[PDB]
Formats: sequence, structure tokens, C-alpha cells
Amino acid sequence: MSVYHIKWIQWKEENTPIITQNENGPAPLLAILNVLLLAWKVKLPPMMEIITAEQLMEYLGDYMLDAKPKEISEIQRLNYEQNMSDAMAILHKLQTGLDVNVRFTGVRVFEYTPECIVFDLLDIPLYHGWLVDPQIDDIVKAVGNCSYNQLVEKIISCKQSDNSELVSEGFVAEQFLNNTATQLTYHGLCELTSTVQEGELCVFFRNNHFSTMTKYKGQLYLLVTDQGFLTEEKVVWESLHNVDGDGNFCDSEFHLRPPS
Amino acid sequence: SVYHIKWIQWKEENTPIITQNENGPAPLLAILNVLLLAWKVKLPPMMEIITAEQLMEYLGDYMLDAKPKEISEIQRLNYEQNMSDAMAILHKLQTGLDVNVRFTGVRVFEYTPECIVFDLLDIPLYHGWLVDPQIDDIVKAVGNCSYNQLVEKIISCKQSDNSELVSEGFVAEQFLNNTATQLTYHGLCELTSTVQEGELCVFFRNNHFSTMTKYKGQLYLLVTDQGFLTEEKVVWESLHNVDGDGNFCDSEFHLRPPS
Amino acid sequence: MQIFVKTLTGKTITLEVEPSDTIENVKAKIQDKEGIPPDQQRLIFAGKQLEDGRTLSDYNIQKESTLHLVLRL
Amino acid sequence: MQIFVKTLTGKTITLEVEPSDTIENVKAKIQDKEGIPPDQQRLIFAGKQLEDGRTLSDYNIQKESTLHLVLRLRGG
Amino acid sequence: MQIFVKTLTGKTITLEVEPSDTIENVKAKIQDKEGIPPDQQRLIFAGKQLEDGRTLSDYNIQKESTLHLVLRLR
Amino acid sequence: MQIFVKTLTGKTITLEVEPSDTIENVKAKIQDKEGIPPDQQRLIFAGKQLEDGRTLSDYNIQKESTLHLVLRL
Amino acid sequence: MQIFVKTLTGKTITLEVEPSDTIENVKAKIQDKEGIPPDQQRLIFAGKQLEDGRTLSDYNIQKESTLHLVLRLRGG
Amino acid sequence: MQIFVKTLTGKTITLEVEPSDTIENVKAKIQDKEGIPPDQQRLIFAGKQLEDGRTLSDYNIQKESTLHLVLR
Amino acid sequence: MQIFVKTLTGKTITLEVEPSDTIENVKAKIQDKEGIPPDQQRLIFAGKQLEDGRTLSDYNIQKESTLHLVLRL
Ligand SMILES: [K+]
Ligand SMILES: [K+]
Ligand SMILES: [K+]
Ligand SMILES: [K+]
Repeated sequence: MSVYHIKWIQWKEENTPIITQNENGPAPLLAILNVLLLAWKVKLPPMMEIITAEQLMEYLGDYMLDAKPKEISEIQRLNYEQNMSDAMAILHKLQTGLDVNVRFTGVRVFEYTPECIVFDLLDIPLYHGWLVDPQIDDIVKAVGNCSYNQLVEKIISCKQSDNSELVSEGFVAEQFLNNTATQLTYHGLCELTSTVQEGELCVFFRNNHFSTMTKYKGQLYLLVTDQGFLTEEKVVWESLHNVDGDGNFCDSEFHLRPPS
Repeated sequence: SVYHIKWIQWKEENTPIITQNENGPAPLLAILNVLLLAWKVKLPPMMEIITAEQLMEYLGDYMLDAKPKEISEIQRLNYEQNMSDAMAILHKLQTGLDVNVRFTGVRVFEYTPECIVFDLLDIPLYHGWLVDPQIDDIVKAVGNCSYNQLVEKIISCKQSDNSELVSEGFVAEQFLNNTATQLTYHGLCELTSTVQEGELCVFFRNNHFSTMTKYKGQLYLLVTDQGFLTEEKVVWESLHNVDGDGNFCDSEFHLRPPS
Repeated sequence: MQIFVKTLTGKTITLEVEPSDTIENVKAKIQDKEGIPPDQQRLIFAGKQLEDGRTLSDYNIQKESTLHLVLRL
Repeated sequence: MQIFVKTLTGKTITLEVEPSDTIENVKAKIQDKEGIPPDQQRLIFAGKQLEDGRTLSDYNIQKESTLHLVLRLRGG
Repeated sequence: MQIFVKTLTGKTITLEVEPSDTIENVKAKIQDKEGIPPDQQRLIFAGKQLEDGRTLSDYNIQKESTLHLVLRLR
Repeated sequence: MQIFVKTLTGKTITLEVEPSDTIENVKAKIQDKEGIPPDQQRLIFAGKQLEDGRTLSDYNIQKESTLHLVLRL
Repeated sequence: MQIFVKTLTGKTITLEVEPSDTIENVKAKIQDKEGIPPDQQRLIFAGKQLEDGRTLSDYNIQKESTLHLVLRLRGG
Repeated sequence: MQIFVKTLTGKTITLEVEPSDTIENVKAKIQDKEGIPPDQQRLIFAGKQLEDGRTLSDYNIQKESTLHLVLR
Repeated sequence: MQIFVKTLTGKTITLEVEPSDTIENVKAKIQDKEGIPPDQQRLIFAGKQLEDGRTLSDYNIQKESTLHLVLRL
């Protein structure tokens, strides 16, 4: 079906593989597995240069079963089995695109949809940085505790209202969605930097894309996974310190890459 | 004026920091706490209180002892003039220092004589009062204006007949109101990435000067209020939000448990 | 209007609801009786998951209907 | 009959449908004109989200009615 | 009884079995068609892992039900 | 608006205030809930002491801001 | 004469002055009511900053005129 | 609006674009300023490839954004 | 109007300015001529440093006046 090239890098002094992306779509599956690979909880044969989506799907599902939790009461086991079935049923969507419904009040705040179950069973934190600026009470009131799916419905309803307060609440909430279209705000960056733990491997949602995220020396980094950098041994991590996408490229030991 | 000294274990060495009571002397304490934590100025270890005259005598002694001996003729003359202008202003460090920020960068101030004191000591000066670039309405209204220019622009715009300028003043006024603690989340980001690891610098926020540093990527403010003088474990406060809800940490940047 | 919420184990609770109540609201009403945060709840009806922003009437949930609650760990 | 679908991209699309058309077939017609996959689409009418199992009659969607097309956030 | 074994990639195969068969015999019959080593086979039903020594009747697997196949790769 | 004050023991006090409130007034509102006299209270925001003669607006105290409370000597 | 001084917070201060008081003296009257140091005070009228050596009449300031008081950012 | 395109060599190209421009129209604007042909350009933003056929609007590309350029 | 700015080195620069020009525009003209960036400039007239937001006419800087430029390095 689809094949992905593998990049071998020096992660914590050990040869470690990461999956690389060409076409748009497979970011959810690759962000989850690149976490498992960087954590050495899923290991590949040392020679493999290229892998298809089927073995990645099987490697993942193989780990979900080996990651079965202990000390679970019968209530937890029943709720676990129902969650495990539904997550496996939608597991194929990982390679085509995963549906997310954020709320703009916290980096860990999503709607608990079945596509969140995959991250729960693997204990992989899922983050976003799409946060409302709390110093602007206009937006805080207009957006409230709405999810994205609710806010677009509120804008449509407000845009045709006769209440002068409601038309302004929708206009402000519309202004917010357009100004923050890359799905990352500076308040999100500040909350992410202080929420993600040092050394934590997690998944990051931003601009309709999933990235593997970690924190080193207090700085957030995103795993470089585009095949344009497949031969660049010195381009492994990209720093996340602005909403402009102007990050610093770093090698596998988080050292700055010299311009060459 | 007398200031209480707080002795802390800073980098495993007995180090003193000067501690503030009344409002006013924060410029002088921010500069000297940078110099004390940097072990560029050392105080006899028996001292418990210190007057302003001694503090500035230690300051003035350091500025003269830190003169660049190998400098061109163009550097000597300009240093000479900057030095003279800085001393005539030095007394203001004990009563309050006037700054004029711009909102486009953490290092961006108007180059007033109050800035020379920091240049002569190689002490960076920071603020976090930055516009959110994602809002083009505010970026246009605030522009490259300093604070002093912006309030005047708000004064003038409210009496204009040009509808665009009236709206520009309204947005600029809203920005100054929303961001009244003089810290924004864009500023907090830029500071966290601009301040280097272990850097000792001065931070301007809410008409106050703090001694700032970064440890493992997190920004901290030296706790200099006399209320925490006898709190051995309250040495640094983390800077990770605009609400003032920081975490108190000991001199090794470890979280102080409730007690 | 009263609907039932049944766990996988089989425990049934009654809620006083309105056809216009969102399922966020009924999740909060489950929190009032059972203590689970809404973001730790999963509600299923007619074999499909209900979305937080929809109402009971959007899914045609009528009186004396039974929702299925699934927990997360 | 002919109905309008308003997007957040700033455009209003015209659709040729019939009252017996399932919501899925409406979304498939949107896929043919705007390339959006059906499961990513959310159609809003009367402040209600048109669910997939229903047809246009169940929401009393008559001719020249305007639906609103909002997308789910799909990471890829 | 008619059972279906589907992998995550999408390949669903129909197999003929009896309720009294054990899971070992279930993965041995899956090996008879696809040719997959049985110890590299993990079988799931209703989100529950199937033990080698239990039977289809112990898990109450009914007619026209789908079992999930996960391959234990190297 | 409402603001919070936090003590070193970990207790968090919620106060209702107005920007025109003097610091002496907010210390009197603290006394109403805890019993500490304003003569024994020291209030800090962002590392700077809040002097009893100034107002909340003088220190730009926004709603939901956290102040630190210590006893003085 | 009686003039008004408006702050950025909206407060309006009434001052009893004359056309011949220096700007430094007007700032002293503001300090007596608001405690604000004169060196921290900046007065704006007709788009001009009032300099301490001049008088109110130098800037054509009339009776019942409104001056704008903006402050310098003073770190303390 | 203007956007920036940074290469692995550190060189930054400033481009004048519109949100309705396609990625091919962005690669051709790079060819008008830089010597690289569109057949050899690969464009990335925030880790995601900007695929030919899409617009800048499809990727929510804001003003003053930095795109990354690398060989195809 | 023509004014001169003089450095401590003694080099004198002639600038064509308007009275309504602010000091910020004057520093921008030295930026275009001598290459010194504005926030690394100090202009002095009559012994006082000139603020960026004020104008030449605010300091009574008229025809053939000499400014003093102190450099930042
Ligand atoms: K709504
Ligand atoms: K020492
Ligand atoms: K020692
Ligand atoms: K069920």
C-alpha cells in the first residue's frame, strides 16, 4: 500500500530508528510510533531501510497488547476491553488522518473521542497549543469553554443574530480563529513549555499535523520527520520557540546545526 | 536607607543578596544582586545590614575597576562621556529608574541615560511587554511606538476626525489596559528563548526591576522582599504565567514544599 | 424527561434531562450523581458515540432511553 | 431540487439533491465539488448537525435552503 | 459456525470452525489458509486477548462474528 | 473582580476587590477572612511589595492575580 | 483659573491655578493630591508636552481646560 | 503579504505571496528570485510538506511565516 | 533647515531637517548617513539628552545648531 523510509539516528548514544513522512496523511501513525521507537519500547531489525504501513500497524497493535495494564479490577478490565476494541476499529485512520476537537483553555484539553483512546492505552500524552489569551476578556468571554466544533457553530449562529452582544461575540470568536489559524498561540507555547516534563516523549497537534515532541534543557523540540531531511544526519530535532515556524534545526544530541 | 542582607547557598558558595523593604530601590538592588550572585562584588561575610552609600560605593568601585584597558580612542572618549552621564544619574537607582519600552522585543528600550548603567556593567536589561503578532490590528496601532509615544498617540487619536486613527487609538488603549502588568505571553516566550542558561540579568515588569535568571530552560526571579528574609527555602520564584502565581524555590531551584 | 445511563457492568442511574440538553450537560449531571469528570466519560447510544456539543434531540434520544457509559483509565 | 452550502472558506456552493437523499450522499456530492472527504464534513442547518443516518426530509430541508459546511480538524 | 478473522491492514478471511474448538486450533486453522506461523499469531475478540487453552464457547463467540488478528513481528 | 492571595503554608484566600481599593483596604478584607491584622500583613505581587497607601490600580493588579502574603517584623 | 487634569485610568483632577504658574508648580499641585513625583509626571495639552520651565500661559492653556497626565514608566 | 523561505545553508529568501497562491506559484516565485527550478524544490512548514496543488491558505500560512526549502 | 551633529571624535555631520521632525527621525537620518543605528545613539543639546518622541522645536533647536552625538558600544 504505502512505504515509509526509515532514518537511523544516535538517540541517547544508541542507534535508534525514526519513521519519515513523504505524502500528507500518515502523521498520526508516525507520531505515535516515533514515540515508541525513541522510547525503545518498539525495536526494529538493525538493517531495515524502508517499511510499509502494514508492519507499522502490526508493530503498534502488537505493543498495545503487550502494554496491557496490571492491577485492574473487573470494572477497569471491562472498560478497557471496550476501549481496546473501539481503538483497534479506528486504528486504520492513523495513516489517513485523525480527527481532533480541541478546547482552547488548556494544552491537554480535548474532547474525549474514540481517537483519543489510542493515546490512553499507550500512555502517550497528546498536546496542542491553541490557547486563548486570558488578558483579552473579549475573547475569553466569546470563546468560553467551547471546543472548536462548538465555536464554529457559535460563529454561524451569532453571525445572523439580532442581539448586538451576540453578533460581537461571534465576530470576536471569528477573529480569533482567523488570527490563530496555524493552531498555535504564544500562550500555548508558554503552557506547553511549563507542562511537558523534561525528557517526556509525547504527541503534538498543530496546523492539522501531528508531531513527536520532547523537552530537553527546558526547550521544546519537534522530531523532524519529512523525507526532505532523510539524508541530513545533523537535522533531527527542530526547536519550537515561536509561531512563525522559524525553528532552529538540531542534531540528535540537541546541538545547533551549522549552516552548510 | 539601610538594607537587610540575606545569605544564601548559591552554587555551593555563601553568597549575599540585598533585600528590599519600601518601594524605590529596586534598580540599585537588581544591579547589585546581579553583581553579587556573579561573585563580581563580594561582601565581608559578617555583614547583616548595609546602607545605600556603601552599596553605590561598591558599585562605583566596580565600574572603575572594570574599565576596558585595551580600547581604541573612539571607545575611550565615548566610554568617558557615558561614564560621566551615568554617575550624575546613579543616585536615581536608589529612588526609581525611568524606562521607556517598545513593544517589539524583549531587549528594546529607548536609549535613555538610565540604560547606560547597565551597558557599563555588561548587564542585560529585559522586559516582556510585547504585542501579540497574530493580531494585525494591534501591530498596526502599536507599531514601533515606545510607551511614551503610544500614550501620546492615544491622546491625539481620541480627538481626530480620521475614523481610522480614532480606531487605532482605541485599540492601542485596549492593549495598554489588557496588558497592564507589563507582561504578555509573547513576551514570556521570547524571554524564555532569549535569556541564556545561567544568565544573570535585570527584568523590568510592572514598574519594578528584578534580578532574573534561567535554570534548565525555566526563568526565575530572585526573591528580594524583606518578608522572605528568614525563609531559607524561598530564594527564587518561577516565571511561567502573567498572574503572578509563581512557584517558590530554594537556592538550588528546588520547589519549596508548603510549611 | 428521564433517561437511564447504564455502565458496562450493568449499573443503571436515572437523570432528569430535557431534549435540548447537550451531552456535556448530561455528562455533568452524571458527575453530580457518580463523580466522574465529563472528560473521563464516554456515552454511547444506538451503537454510536455521542458528541459533546450535540443535544439529546439531535440523536433522537426519547424518554426512558438508555445510554451506555464507558470509562477511561 | 437545488440547495446552497455555505463554507467557512468564504464560498457558497450549489447542490442538486432530492428530499430522499441521505446525508452521506449529500456529503459525497460535496466531495465531488470541493474534494473534502465525507467523514471530515459537518453540515449545519437550523443550528442542528445533520446526522449521517438521516435524509434531507427528516430535517425538513426544502428547496433553496442553505446548509453550513464546517470541517473537523484532521491532523495529517 | 462461520467466523471471520480480519487484520488491521484490512485483510478479512472467513473460516469454518466449531464452538468447541480451542484457540490453538483456531490459529492452526488460520495458518492452514494464510500460512502464518501460529505462535506469531495474536487473536482478539471484543477487545479481549484469547488464551491458547480456552475454547470459542468460553468466550461466547457467536455465528457471523469477527475475530481480530495481530501478527507478532520480529 | 476577584483576586487570590497565597500564604507560605499553602493556603489560598479568595478576595473580592475593586481596582480603586487601597492596599490597606485589601489587607482589611484579608483580616475579615483570616483574622490577621493589617499591621502584621505584608502583601507582595511579582516580587514587589504592595504599599498600604497605594491602590490596586496603582500596581496594575488584574483580576485573578495571585498575591503573596507574609507576616512582617 | 480652574483647570482639569485627566489620567489614563479616567480620573479627572481639579486644580486651582493661575495663568502664570510654571509647569513645575502645576506638577507640585498634582503631587500634593496624588503623591506622584513631578519628575515622573508628563502633561499633554494640544499635542505638546509641557516643559517645566514654561508657564500655563506659554501653552495658551485656558480656564476649564483639560490637561492629560501620563506617567513615565518608573521601576521601583 | 510576505513570507520567508530558509534553506539548509542559512540563506533566507523573502517572497511576496497571497493566501490564494498555490504551492507551484510559490515555487515559481522562488525561481524568479533564486536559481532553483520548481522541479527541484520541496517546501516544508512546521514539519509538514506543502504539497503541489494546494494553496498557502490550505496550510494556514500566515504573514511573516518561515518556510523551509530543500532538494526534491 | 540645516543643523550639525558633532561626535566626540570631532567629525561633524550636516543634516537637512524640519523643526517638526522628531529626534527619532533625526537619529534615522544619521542612520542613513553615518550608519549608526538609532538605539545606539545619544544626542545632546544644551547639556540635556534628547528624547526620541520629542521634536527639534520642543528643544528650541533652530538654524545652524550643533548637536552632540555620543555613541553606544
Ligand atoms: K454552541
Ligand atoms: K566565592
Ligand atoms: K567551598
Ligand atoms: K455497549
